[PDB]
Amino acid sequence: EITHAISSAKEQVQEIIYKAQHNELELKPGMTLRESFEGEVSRTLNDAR
Amino acid sequence: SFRFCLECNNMLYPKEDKENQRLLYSCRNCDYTELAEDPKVYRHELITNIGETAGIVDDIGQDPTLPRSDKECPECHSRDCVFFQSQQRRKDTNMTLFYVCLNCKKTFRDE
Ligand SMILES: [Zn+2]
Ligand SMILES: [Zn+2]
Repeated sequence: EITHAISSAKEQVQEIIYKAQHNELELKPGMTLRESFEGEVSRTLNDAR
Repeated sequence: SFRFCLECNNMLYPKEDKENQRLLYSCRNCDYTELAEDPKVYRHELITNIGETAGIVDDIGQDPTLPRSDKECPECHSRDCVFFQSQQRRKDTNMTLFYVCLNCKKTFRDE
């Protein structure tokens, strides 16, 4: 179960990365595209752990 | 793009031929005054993109650290290309990539 959850989160992070690289990420108020990407990835990995 | 002097080898500055109302270019050292081609005299930019594709050399294929992708080359249908993101270093720049083929050395993109 633990390894499945970690793999699912790695796939989620890879999807966020694909969306950011093909210019499809949704920015946030008071926040840059790169800061939005980093915040979303950090959220995903914290929830994975 | 400002030129330089054909005689004094300094740089030519703008001036006005008030008796013909045509933009000359005046040497601040010599008396030489040539005809110009472009009536534009100044420029200023804030949305720039210089440094988009400039970050490529002939032997960039020899870099062993660049990650290699399976994207099809639009030119020669080559199934092996090294790739990298925009070499511009600003904070708000994209994360869109550039793709260099190892066969024709033509750069391409996934768009
Ligand atoms: Zn001159
Ligand atoms: Zn190619």
